[PDB]
Amino acid sequence: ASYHVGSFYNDNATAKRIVDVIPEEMVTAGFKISGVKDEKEFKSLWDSYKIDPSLVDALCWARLYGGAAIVAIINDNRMLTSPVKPGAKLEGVRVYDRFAITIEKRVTNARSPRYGEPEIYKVSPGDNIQPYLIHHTRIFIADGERVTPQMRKQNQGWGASVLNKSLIDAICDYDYCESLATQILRRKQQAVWKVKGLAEMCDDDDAQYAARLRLAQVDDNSGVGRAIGIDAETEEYDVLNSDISGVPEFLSSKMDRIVSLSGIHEIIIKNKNVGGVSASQNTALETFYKLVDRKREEDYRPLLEFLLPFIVDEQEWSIEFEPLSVPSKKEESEITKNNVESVTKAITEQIIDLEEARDTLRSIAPEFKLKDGN
Amino acid sequence: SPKPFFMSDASYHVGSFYNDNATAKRIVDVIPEEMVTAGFKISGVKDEKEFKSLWDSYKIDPSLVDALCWARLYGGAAIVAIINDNRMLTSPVKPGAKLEGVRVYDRFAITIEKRVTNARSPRYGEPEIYKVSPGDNIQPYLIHHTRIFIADGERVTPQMRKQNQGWGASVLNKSLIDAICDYDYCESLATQILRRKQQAVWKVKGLAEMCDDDDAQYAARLRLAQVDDNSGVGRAIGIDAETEEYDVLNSDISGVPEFLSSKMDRIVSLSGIHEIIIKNKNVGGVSASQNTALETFYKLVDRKREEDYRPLLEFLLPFIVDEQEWSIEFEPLSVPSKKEESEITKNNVESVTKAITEQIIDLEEARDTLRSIAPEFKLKDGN
Amino acid sequence: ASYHVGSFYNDNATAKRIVDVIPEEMVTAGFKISGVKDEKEFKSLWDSYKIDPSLVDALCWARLYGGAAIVAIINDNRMLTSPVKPGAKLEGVRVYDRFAITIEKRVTNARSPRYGEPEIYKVSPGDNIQPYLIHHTRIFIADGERVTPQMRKQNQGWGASVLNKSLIDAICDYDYCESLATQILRRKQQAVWKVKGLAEMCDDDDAQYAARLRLAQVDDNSGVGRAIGIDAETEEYDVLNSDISGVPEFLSSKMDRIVSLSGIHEIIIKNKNVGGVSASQNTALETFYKLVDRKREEDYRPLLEFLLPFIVDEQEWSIEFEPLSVPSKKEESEITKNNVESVTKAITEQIIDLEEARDTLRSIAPEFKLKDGN
Amino acid sequence: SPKPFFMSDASYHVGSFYNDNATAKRIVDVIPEEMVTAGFKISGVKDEKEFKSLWDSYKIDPSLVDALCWARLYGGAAIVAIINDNRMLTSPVKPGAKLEGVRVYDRFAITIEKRVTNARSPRYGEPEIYKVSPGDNIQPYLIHHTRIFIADGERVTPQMRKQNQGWGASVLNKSLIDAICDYDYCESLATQILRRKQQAVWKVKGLAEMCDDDDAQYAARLRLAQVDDNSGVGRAIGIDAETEEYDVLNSDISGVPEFLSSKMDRIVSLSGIHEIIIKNKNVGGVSASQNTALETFYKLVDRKREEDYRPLLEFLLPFIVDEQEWSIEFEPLSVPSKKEESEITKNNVESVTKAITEQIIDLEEARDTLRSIAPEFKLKDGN
Amino acid sequence: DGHKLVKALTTGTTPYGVAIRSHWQTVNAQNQMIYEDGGAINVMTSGRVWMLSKSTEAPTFGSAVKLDVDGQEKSDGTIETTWTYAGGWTKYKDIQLVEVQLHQL
Amino acid sequence: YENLFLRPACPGNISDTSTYNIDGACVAQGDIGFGSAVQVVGIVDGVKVVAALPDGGTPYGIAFRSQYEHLSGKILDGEVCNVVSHGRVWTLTSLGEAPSLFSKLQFGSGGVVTGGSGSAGWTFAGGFVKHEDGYIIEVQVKQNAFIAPP
Repeated sequence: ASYHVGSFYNDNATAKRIVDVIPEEMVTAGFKISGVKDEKEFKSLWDSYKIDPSLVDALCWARLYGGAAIVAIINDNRMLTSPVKPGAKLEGVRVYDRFAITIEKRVTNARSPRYGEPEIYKVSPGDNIQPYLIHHTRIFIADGERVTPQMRKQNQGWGASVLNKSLIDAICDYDYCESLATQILRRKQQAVWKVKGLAEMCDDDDAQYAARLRLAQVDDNSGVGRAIGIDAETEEYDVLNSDISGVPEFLSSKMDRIVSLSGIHEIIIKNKNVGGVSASQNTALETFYKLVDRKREEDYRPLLEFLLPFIVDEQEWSIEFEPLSVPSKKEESEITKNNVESVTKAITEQIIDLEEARDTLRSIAPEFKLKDGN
Repeated sequence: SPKPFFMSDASYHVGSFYNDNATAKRIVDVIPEEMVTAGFKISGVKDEKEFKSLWDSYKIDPSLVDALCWARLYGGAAIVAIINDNRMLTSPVKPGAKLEGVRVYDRFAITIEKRVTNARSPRYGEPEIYKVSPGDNIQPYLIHHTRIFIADGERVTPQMRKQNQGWGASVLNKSLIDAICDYDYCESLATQILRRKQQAVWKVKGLAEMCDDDDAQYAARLRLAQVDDNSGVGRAIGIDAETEEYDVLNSDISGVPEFLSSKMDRIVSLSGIHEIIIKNKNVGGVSASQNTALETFYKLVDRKREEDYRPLLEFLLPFIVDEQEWSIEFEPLSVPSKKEESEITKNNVESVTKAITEQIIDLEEARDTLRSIAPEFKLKDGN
Repeated sequence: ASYHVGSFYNDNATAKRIVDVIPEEMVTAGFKISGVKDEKEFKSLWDSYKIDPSLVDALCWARLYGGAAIVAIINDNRMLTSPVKPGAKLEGVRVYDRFAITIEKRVTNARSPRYGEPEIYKVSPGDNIQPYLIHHTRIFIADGERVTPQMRKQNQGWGASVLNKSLIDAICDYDYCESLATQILRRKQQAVWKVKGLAEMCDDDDAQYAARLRLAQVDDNSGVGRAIGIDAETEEYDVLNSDISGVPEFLSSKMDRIVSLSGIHEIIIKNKNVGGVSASQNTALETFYKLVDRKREEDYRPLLEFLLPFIVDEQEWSIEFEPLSVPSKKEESEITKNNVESVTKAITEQIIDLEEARDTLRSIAPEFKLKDGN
Repeated sequence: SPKPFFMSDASYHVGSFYNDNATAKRIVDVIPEEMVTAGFKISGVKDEKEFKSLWDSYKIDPSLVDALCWARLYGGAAIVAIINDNRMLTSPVKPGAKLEGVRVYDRFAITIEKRVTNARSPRYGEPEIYKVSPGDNIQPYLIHHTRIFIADGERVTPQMRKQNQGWGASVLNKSLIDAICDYDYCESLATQILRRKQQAVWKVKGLAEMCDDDDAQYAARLRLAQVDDNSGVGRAIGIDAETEEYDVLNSDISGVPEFLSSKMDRIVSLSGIHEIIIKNKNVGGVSASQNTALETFYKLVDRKREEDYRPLLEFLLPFIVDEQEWSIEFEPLSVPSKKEESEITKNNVESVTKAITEQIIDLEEARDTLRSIAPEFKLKDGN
Repeated sequence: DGHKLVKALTTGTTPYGVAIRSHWQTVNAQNQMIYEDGGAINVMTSGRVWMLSKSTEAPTFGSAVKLDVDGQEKSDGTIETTWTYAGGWTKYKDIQLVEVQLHQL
Repeated sequence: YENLFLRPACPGNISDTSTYNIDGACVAQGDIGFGSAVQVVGIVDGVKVVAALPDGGTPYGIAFRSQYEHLSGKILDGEVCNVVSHGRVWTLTSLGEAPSLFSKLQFGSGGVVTGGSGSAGWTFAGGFVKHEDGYIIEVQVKQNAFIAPP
């Protein structure tokens, strides 16, 4: 009773949310680059390449299938199997799934620290194009979550699907519980009508058809304002009933199991406000921000070091992750007021001069437009 | 299991569930026009009065709305922009800034005409000519890739993507579909239980002797109904002790509102849009938690907006603005208040010139600073 | 039966979280070093080396298996068996689990306090390469938790897994409880149909097949708005029902036992916000933070004093761990205002000069950068 | 009881209890680790940067940790320090300040060799020479009194103090052990109660006529299991009214979570370390009482620290410090933080010089005072 | 549904199919690959398969298949079968194998 | 390496996912009911014209249930029709008890199964359930089993 995860992914909605909620918000969060001479042309070039849909689904399939690849093509006068010479050129990036990539050539040189790491990648995209070979520096590989090495080398040094067996069957049990609850509601009441000699009437004949049509007709017109007639000597009409209680609590407990196994909390997975408190879902959100940033630092940055030096000609630079907190106009204005009064409330008496005070004020992201100059 | 060779799933069922049911309408429709009407700002332009003038001259945002609507529903949509070009409509576009209309087609109306997979070009794998078959008896016309833009829905497995000719999937997956479907069943059963609260039984020995569909049986039924309608709390009925007995049976009803609320909560969970937006009921017991609920909702809609609203802008802008390098900023999607807008204008106007008077920050840039953040304080262009 | 840690880790999500949630946040927390001339080049070398995923994995296997080995390669013109001469060079770092390291040679001589301490390590990674030998200076070992010395010696000086028997069986009982809950809901209501003479049916014949066919068919069409007829003389139809209550509390108690035995609390493992209070979850997370700092002081530092002396040429340096607290753009704004007011409120009255004032203001990491100079 | 010889019988019952059970692990390791990691500060020294440099150069804190842990567990532990000296380790130690190595042993490896009863020196009545028997194929040896120090646990009356060879008792007393053991029994009982909630009984006249372990009986029990597996809400089971009956009985559950909570309350009350540190569950019903619970914990751990941590300080520091008179003070055990430290430093910098500019309280010692209270304000030494 | 219970071939019986190698496979006392008494079994009813034999001569192409009592190919067995030969004839380690084409019954 | 089973067991539908063949380029003369045998009366332009089985004909296939082509409930004159020529399929029958496994079936008039002692043709596949005070059986149809008499 094992099913391929792709069908479950593109069929069930909760699986969609669990696999998709993190990567897209993670990438749309943004970043800033330090050491750059200017950032306007940086953003212009970045959204000129406009690669973020490919980035999104690359991270998505890395999360799902436990492995994904990106092919980055460069302006160079060499064959693709060759290494990449120093420079900063980019012309396109494309994304491939787990199933289309293999390893080709082996390096074991003790001189380099590269022993045990594949040197040539064998890509077989299919679709009536011959599979080809790519040098290491032209490809990046995105992996899933950590696994024990005895399974790692068994899976060709590759991660595992984030939908494990516990998550899968916990999800599956919920629908069964819902269907059972619907049945419980349907079977609340039962009407029994017993008639002496009813067994004498034979199967599938006109008399039986007439009797059952009469029963359906009389059942369709019953209710509070209508009564039914019965013959006391031969037939009896009774009603049996049952109660319902605790089903919503049991369903809430199953949702608890789902959220506990998923690891992302309720106001993000069930997306329902608690309602009883006004200022606790904010710290709920900041816990979410902490966990998502913790996961981001592990795997999103490697894309940054893989692609950024290929586009920037500057020798040195650094990546800073933007503070992932929702910014509310009013408090933004208040913070800007505080920053502008601090930056020049006490620099009038020391060597902190305008040429660097301007840098300080326009570095901390203001709304204050200011032309470059002295 | 056997299935037709011409596979078509999101053809009739999705359209029916959209144009018939209302919750489907809401769950597919609340997002796109909110995204497009949140507004956007451009940077790197000489001025914005002419920008808004050209925008409300072209008047294309309803087309953008329903384009994104079909993209979310059918998993794909296309928009064609017509340019003032003296060339056959097959040809590409030369550099320039001109256009005369934008119009939208659904997923069903676009196919691929010919494919180029040249090695040197990075456009390999990208369909270079699109064959569109419009409605209202208009002959098909093939289009160079540069003119039209194709908008997808949500991500799917590449195995499904290639089978669906490079097209996304509908948001109305079968799980959400049947979760929506069984709600009406539960409501109907609840109403049925409400009807079936109380029953009365009337037993008359020898009633079997009655002829079927004759005057005697009709008279008995008339009398029974007549005495039934005139009964009540303030009235009494008489029967015979030897022959007939009149009993009443009743059953309890409770927990149904909680059960239905649980079903609606499941609908919310699978939908992903939260309570005070999908059910439109304020919780009522708390004063200021709806504000954080709605800011989480804007988190959702913004992270969805960054995925699809931008490509339309980067596809349309180069044809409308002659300026060479510009950037897109998204206005903060939060409704502000005459009260707090007045307060923030005061705050920023005193922050901008409380301490700049001692430095080289002069009027010619202070004015740009003050009118950059869109104020209610106008200013004529000058020194 | 279910005691194999390797399979249990990758087959149970709760085990996954409970084992690896801690070290990854530990390492992503951050730190800094005092006594260094500058930090820009330090972070440049650090993010050029990019060994933090390997550090995460090493700590994870140390916590899981009770022991892990980390190996660093240096720029030195001698055999890898030979000891390391003083210097500051680094080339790469690799990680191995508890299953690939053994002992060769002993030191027990009187004068050295290193008597009885391991000297030469026999590394046997496998992977069809010859196992080899390493000096004590090259490889560092991370242990698990303390045990009684008698077990310490029995386990050749290696610790134990964090998954002890109490944790394992407490985790196991939860699944049994939820399965019983599902069975309980399934058996809420049972319908019985009694027919005198039904025993006369021949087994596996057309008569019995038709009887069960008709039974299933009539069962599928019953409900609130439908009625069933029976024969008074020969058959009757009864329904029996049982209630449910208290299982949400029961499962909550089981989860509470899990959290109490684990030592990681609810807003981190169950991932529910308490909701009934506004600002107590911040105190809960700071309790988590103090305990994570307590354990960090025990095991994270030795990696730092093992690796840092190999990268910095500077003679004497000190470590501090960054105080783990989520910074709120706003609140760091006001604390920066407070610090810039305190740094020069009254220093203009004594010999405290700008030469040290600038160092003070740039020591506490601000959003105000400052070009070096006077 | 027969036991393997290589597993020599010495308190392995409590040892296995420790290394197996988790609550014992927590209750024994919670205090010493936090105690040592709290840190300390020293006064009377010329500078502290070099002090910290030498301290983390020697890096002995893991040894101190497990020394304290084993002293708390076994009721006794030994710390052995070797010094750079040109004499045999049996002889006493001349004045000096050197360290080269320090190591730890549990209670079972130490014995008493030479005793002193000399009248003039008050030192009579305490052992002179300690006989250490590490084992591990190395000959046991002898240590002077001054070289090593013995760490003990909790106080006992002299009557058993003298028979336990001047050694305390384990922190796991009989009451604690039994209370800990009872919890698992209660949990197993709760699981059994949940399992036994509902039972089904099937009665068949003449069923006992069947031979055991026979084909008919196997068929009947297979049929019973099969029909049991397929029953449910939407399924019905038929029987024969004349011969067989199918009854079902059930029992309720209530008060079990409260019972287990009360048992945990007994555990925590007898332990002495409170709920938000043993059960690790925040109270949730109040916002600002858990902090007061924390400071109660800090007060009790400080009271316990004053009795055990200091002897290590006065036993080790005189071997590493060159100056004559010093003070050991403990950092006030409270987690500080951005805000409170920022405003507290503001208060200290204004208090240190708001009013001193009028009297002889002058700069060369004002700076010393202001950086004595450990600030974030780094300062270079000088005038 | 039509699910079937199968056992070994006997005298005067009708063959149905041939068990094939699969995941569900156990080891006998003589290290022989077998299907246990209780469990799943895969049966292939159409196509080409390698089958055990105890004959000594190479069969001719297209001739009828004659089985033995215990269910293995034999040159002159008394059990008649509709299948045919496919021409393959080889010898694993101390085992004879023959290539048989099975038609649906 | 196994073959999956198919869930609904209604007359006129397929019962397994083994090798099957569906001849969808046909038209009907007269009216045909789902689950009945049909015969080929003629061929026009690559299309086969089928009718319900008479006495003396050779069956060719079994009408197949579809929920788009046949909105009425049965196949009507002048309609495109699906016919199963190879595979396992549920058929209407007039028999009372199940025949021996793997026997040879015989078709009465109207395309119903009434015999289990034929000489050659289609075979019983082991399925026997009840429909509407009548029964349904499972037949294994093969392509060249019944050959038209010269």
